[PDB]
Amino acid sequence: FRNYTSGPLLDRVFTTYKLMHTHQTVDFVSRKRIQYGSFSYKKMTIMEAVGMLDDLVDESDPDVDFPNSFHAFQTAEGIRKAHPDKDWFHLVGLLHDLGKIMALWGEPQWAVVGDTFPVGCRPQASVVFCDSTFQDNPDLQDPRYSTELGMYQPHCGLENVLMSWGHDEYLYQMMKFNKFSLPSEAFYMIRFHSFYPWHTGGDYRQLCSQQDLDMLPWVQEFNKFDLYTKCPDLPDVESLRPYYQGLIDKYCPGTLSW
Ligand SMILES: O[C@H]1[C@H](O)[C@@H](O)[C@H](O)[C@@H](O)[C@H]1O
Ligand SMILES: [Fe+3]
Ligand SMILES: [Fe+3]
Ligand SMILES: [O-]
Repeated sequence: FRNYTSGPLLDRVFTTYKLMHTHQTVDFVSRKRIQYGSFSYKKMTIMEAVGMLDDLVDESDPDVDFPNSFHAFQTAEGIRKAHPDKDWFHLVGLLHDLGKIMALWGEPQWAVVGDTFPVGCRPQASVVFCDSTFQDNPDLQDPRYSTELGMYQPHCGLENVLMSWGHDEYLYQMMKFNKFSLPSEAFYMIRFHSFYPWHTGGDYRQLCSQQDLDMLPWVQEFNKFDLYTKCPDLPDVESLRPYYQGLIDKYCPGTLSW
């Protein structure tokens, strides 16, 4: 499945989980939201950004030791074959992990990729490596953040929660700034696709609004393709490019701000 008890990749993902749960604090996320929130680093098309990820392997992913750009196409393809009628959703597959361009810009990987969690409240039991990787996090020594709800009001809504910083929130905010013309569902899925304690573990319902609950099956449906299309046998990217460019032209055309 996705194996955190066995695997030939488990040490590197154990390091990045340990480093991520150590340094992802309320302060850190507040800093990074500003650092990236103006989308002033680069100008690029989707396929340019996709190609940039020809240069990136994920250290938090125990299912995968090849360029992450191949996984973009694999996820897109899996979705396209299961949901022929929803082209916007094919594209969400191609797009979802494009926020990882941040690791090519010198961000450490624990600050880019990986299962997300809410920062500013106590980590819940389904956070990977929760029992063993949070003891050097300064926020857990802070009474403002060490309780179940921490800085949050019950059922505030995930859109009102400060998530540990990485690819999902970067891309969510990117797509708003660039005004992608995808459905609300698309933005939501990308923004919370890493939030495994929530969509897979049964955790963080204290923070959920009814709207979040309603979105859960969409993110669970996205997640099964994100996860299970991961395979060493790679797509014919050159073959597929025209199809995806056609969707890019419809939903998020031209040079974009990153
Ligand atoms: O190792 C994976 C990879 O980093 C994904 O892009 C991320 O969304 C997943 O949550 C993580 O588990
Ligand atoms: Fe991801
Ligand atoms: Fe992914
Ligand atoms: O992902």
